[PDB]
Amino acid sequence: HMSKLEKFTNCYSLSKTLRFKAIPVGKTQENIDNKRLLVEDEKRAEDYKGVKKLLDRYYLSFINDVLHSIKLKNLNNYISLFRKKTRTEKENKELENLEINLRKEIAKAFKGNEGYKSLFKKDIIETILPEFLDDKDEIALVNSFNGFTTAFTGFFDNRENMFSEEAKSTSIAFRCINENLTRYISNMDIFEKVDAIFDKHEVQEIKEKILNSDYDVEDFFEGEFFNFVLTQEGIDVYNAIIGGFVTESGEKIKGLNEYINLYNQKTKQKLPKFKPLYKQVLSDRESLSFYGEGYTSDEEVLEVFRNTLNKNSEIFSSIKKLEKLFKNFDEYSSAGIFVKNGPAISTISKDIFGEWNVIRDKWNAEYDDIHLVTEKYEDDRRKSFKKIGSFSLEQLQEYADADLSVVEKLKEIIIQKVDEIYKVYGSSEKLFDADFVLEKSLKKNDAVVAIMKDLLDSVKSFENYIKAFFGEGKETNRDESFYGDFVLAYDILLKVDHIYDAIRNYVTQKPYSKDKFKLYFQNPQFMGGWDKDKETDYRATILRYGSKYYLAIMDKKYAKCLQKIDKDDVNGNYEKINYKLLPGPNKMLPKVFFSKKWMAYYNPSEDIQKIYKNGTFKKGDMFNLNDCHKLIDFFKDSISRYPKWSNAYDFNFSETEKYKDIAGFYREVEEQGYKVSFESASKKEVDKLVEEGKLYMFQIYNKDFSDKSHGTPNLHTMYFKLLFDENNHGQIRLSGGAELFMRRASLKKEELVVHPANSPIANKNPDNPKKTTTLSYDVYKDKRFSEDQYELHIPIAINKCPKNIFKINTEVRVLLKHDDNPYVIGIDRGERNLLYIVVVDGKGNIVEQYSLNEIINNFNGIRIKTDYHSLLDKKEKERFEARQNWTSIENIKELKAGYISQVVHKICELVEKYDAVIALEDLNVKVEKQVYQKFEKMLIDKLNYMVDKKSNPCATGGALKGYQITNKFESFKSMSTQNGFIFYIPAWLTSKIDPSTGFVNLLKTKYTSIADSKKFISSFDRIMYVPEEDLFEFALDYKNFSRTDADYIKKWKLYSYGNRIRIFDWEEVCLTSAYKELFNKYGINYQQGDIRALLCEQSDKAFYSSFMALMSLMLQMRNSITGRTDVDFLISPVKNSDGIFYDSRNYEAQENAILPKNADANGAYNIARKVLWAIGQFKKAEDEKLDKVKIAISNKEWLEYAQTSV
RNA sequence: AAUUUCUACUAAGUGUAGAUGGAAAUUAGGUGCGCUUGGC
DNA sequence: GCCAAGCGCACCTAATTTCCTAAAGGACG
DNA sequence: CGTCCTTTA
Ligand SMILES: [Mg+2]
Ligand SMILES: [Mg+2]
Ligand code: NA
Ligand code: NA
Ligand code: NA
Repeated sequence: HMSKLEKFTNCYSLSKTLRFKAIPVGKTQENIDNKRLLVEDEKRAEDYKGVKKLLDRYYLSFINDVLHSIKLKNLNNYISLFRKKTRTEKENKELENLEINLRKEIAKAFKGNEGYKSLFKKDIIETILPEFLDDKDEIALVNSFNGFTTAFTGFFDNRENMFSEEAKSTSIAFRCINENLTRYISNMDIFEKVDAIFDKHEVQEIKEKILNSDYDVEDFFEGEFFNFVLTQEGIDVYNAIIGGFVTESGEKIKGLNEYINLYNQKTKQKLPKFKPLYKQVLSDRESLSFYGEGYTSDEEVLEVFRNTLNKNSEIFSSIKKLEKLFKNFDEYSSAGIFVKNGPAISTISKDIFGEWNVIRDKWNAEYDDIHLVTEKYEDDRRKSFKKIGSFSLEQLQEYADADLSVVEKLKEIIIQKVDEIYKVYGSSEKLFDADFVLEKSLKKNDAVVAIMKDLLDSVKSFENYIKAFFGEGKETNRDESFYGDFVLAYDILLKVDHIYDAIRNYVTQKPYSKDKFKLYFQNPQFMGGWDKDKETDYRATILRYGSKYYLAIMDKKYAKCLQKIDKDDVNGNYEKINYKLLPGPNKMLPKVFFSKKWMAYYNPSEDIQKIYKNGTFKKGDMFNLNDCHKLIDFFKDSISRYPKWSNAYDFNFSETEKYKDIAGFYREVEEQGYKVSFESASKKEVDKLVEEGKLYMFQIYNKDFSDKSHGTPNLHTMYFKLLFDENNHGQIRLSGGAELFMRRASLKKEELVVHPANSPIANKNPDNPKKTTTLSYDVYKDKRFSEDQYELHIPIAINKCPKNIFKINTEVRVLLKHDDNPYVIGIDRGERNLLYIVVVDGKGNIVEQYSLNEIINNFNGIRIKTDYHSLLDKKEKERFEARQNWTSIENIKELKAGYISQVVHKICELVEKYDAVIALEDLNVKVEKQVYQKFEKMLIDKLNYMVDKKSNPCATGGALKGYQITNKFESFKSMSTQNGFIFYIPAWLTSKIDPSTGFVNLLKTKYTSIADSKKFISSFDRIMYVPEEDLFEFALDYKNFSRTDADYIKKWKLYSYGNRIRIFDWEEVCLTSAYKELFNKYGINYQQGDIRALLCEQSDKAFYSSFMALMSLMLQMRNSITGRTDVDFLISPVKNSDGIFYDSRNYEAQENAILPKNADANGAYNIARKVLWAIGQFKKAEDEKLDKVKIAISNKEWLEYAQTSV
């Protein structure tokens, strides 16, 4: 037979972009320089972005006029049905209609206005925007695009999107109804649960400062009020209710979420918080919070820094004022110096005793002396402690051990902090002195920011320690000889708060960086397309000479200069492209044949018009197959009379009777409405056109076109050549919409790292036995960015006319059903491994297993191993430390992309080698360490058109016949748990499971009560010591425990076998010995057969807490250390059918292993097996019902699968 | 350490291997730090 | 030491939309 | 009436 892969070619179409360098040839550059086309094009890009901004001012005005005047009708019905918890399938459809009607309501409000049509035509530039604007300069900018408004076509599409009624991400209607109305209704539910919590005063504060006293806070949680929140102005008010704002004085006014969090933290509860609404499309309103003016120049920051933080500055004297205050502590009453309860006490507690909570513990101990252990008790103790407003230093002294003195320690600390400020000055006298001027800009001067930040840091650290000694403020007996002075020095120390923020907010800006700009050559529709009839209008074509391809651009004054070039019958010739496209027959045939021009020459019958004007062919409620054939016949005869087409594409249509619908005919026109060929044109004469500057010529270039290129080309190079290859029968088409850019040089060449000619360069690969390379030319780092570069972007279309049309998912289920031995590739996001791969066959035998932390490659017999796990971790640390240091933050997305491109390649190779399907975790780690989402996207992308560059283009899986084994990637939003060959399955207990028996830990073993522990110990069939094995044995029937019904075997004998890694820091624990130590601590005769009743007689709560913890470690099969690839073992407390305990460390040691080599490998293995279970589920089902099989294995089903396979 | 671009390279000497859907628009997320009020 | 709710500033990242056109139509000299 | 920009399906 064939493979399953073989059936997945020519399934659906997609577009890609091929990118190239464009290299000016001959006098092209000089002529561009003389005519000044690049300064023209660079300025146009600046002005173009300016007109878009002005256009947006109008659109936002138009959006607000409409939205401010809209009352949504379907509103109460929608909200009522949206909540109702017993929605039948009828009611779900009903709710869907009201959601549509609400979006239609908004969209019609926009599209209703007069001249809504005019918003996306030249009228808005030439007329409407000039009237709306006032500034004579802004007007002149808009007016400079008269005769160039075609250049805004795409921007106008971007703007129309905003007014779509569709449930689409860029639509205002979508943002109002699908997102903000959904969040608003969710908040109404939250408001009814949470309402009891807010006191009258808190509610009135928001009403007064947030609402202006014009509404009640309850208003914004009633349905009828949603209209208020359709505009940004309203959203901002709503979100202030939720989140509060910062006043002009800096006071943080609290919103509802703050009050919910405080209530939760006060009462140990978990009330839900409100979701804020998203922004309205195209708005930009000021924050309702006040933030002070920030510095703006390298000069001003240096001024503020030297002014306010020099030794003569006041801030400095307050520090010494405060050090003298503490140094003479004994001249002040320690009964009158107060540390406010809260974070100040936490700080002083750590500073003096080593931990934040020591003072609370000493206070709790004294409370216990009077009142002493219920939860009632601890909660009363907490409430009594939280009532205390502050602690005196004298009181603090009574908590100190006999040897420690509290007031001496405070002196010692403040001494240590002022010293550290001096240490930092010792490196900063240079930045301060009058002579100093700076070399590089602060945003790029690392050495000067580190001086500033280290001094700023040392002052902040002193400030926060000082703040602890303020107290509550209103204590009665507080020493004012200390506090009058303290408050004076502290209040000027606070000056550093605005300085610190303002300096940080400036110095951490990335410096500006210019972007490339589009070139138009004075054509508002430049290079829009390649049809020969349009060459004059677009003024751009493609030429070929030998292996080399060229972009040819006709100067505006010489639009016809190329057409006039005949073939040279003797000398050399360029091959000029001859390109014909009939684009989109479903729009192009109506367009011309029902036009004023054509209906003149050739009148359709009144019947044809009526069939078309009413849509009797569209395959809808009014579909009429006889009418569809009559219309097709009119197009056909119109086509024979339209020479521009019938001559270009000698059409060959099926007889009309054979068409089932109008698309059946349109697909024939579309498949034949495309031809590419070459004519000859005199090289001498074409080159003279470039000489005289009537033609501009660029070589279409990447490194594979170099005469020194001799290896496998890039895939994209192959795509580009195949566009013009005779063996390409339409699988890859050249598309319109090409664009040309100028990217100005961004590096200076004399500042690039150079490896000089004739001097040996070190090779970096340690496996490369050739330690050195010596070249006869210079090699420059990032050379390409040290010159101006043209780049050409060329869209292409792949499988424009697909023929293998079927539901991809269904075909996969059908092929698997009838496959004797299907291979699954299990892929797991592990703890110690970015990705882990295990391949299984149809019977679940492991065929390959390895980590993808490192990528292996081999070329010319040379191995290269790239440790990407290490590279990414290095990069994450550089980014983390740069954020904390105010230094440059390096990119990581390219490194993840480069890593994942290697992963994807390896998986495509596994898919092709083993004809295999792919099993993934159905996600429904820490964000910067994450890699899996990018890996999904790039893998799905590749499987939309999967090519092996090594294959012949025309072979299955070659560049003309790519495999399409995932559905066309529209969005993550629209994905199910199957995307062709990729199955997403529940990850539940795929890693934390014994692969050799299926045993899983279903016990709750976190310590709770002494009687709970008794119950837990009593539920085991027996506990005993096994002397012949030196093991403790725990016989259990799962049916005697809560939360158990998922397990299938039920009866297990757990043994204290082996070691475990305890985490808390980490330490190795030997179970049997730890048990023995525990029982011996308490005089338990653990040899006394069944020790169960003996264990329950213990009364010390510390026995049971220690016992439950040992039980936990025993059921902890997964044992790993953070930062250790090599300590990730899986060990079972259960014996298999032959008396053996599964230890992954047995398998990690062997080259090929029957069972998982570690816990992350175990995850990939069982993810794969959950898909094997689903393949077995397709087999039980009949073909016509295959797309109804639930591929998600239930928990109980998995425990039975995993415990029975073995 | 060269690139349409990216990642790893030097790969036998102006490059090697793999990947690469671009443009525009909208919007969201995350990290870090400061401040406010709180919890452990 | 860690953390929550909220505000602010700086930075980097990424999801989801649209187009990937020749020819009719017309404003303009 | 030719050319160049805009609008259409
Ligand atoms: Mg190559
Ligand atoms: Mg590099
Ligand atoms: Na796309
Ligand atoms: Na944001
Ligand atoms: Na943040």
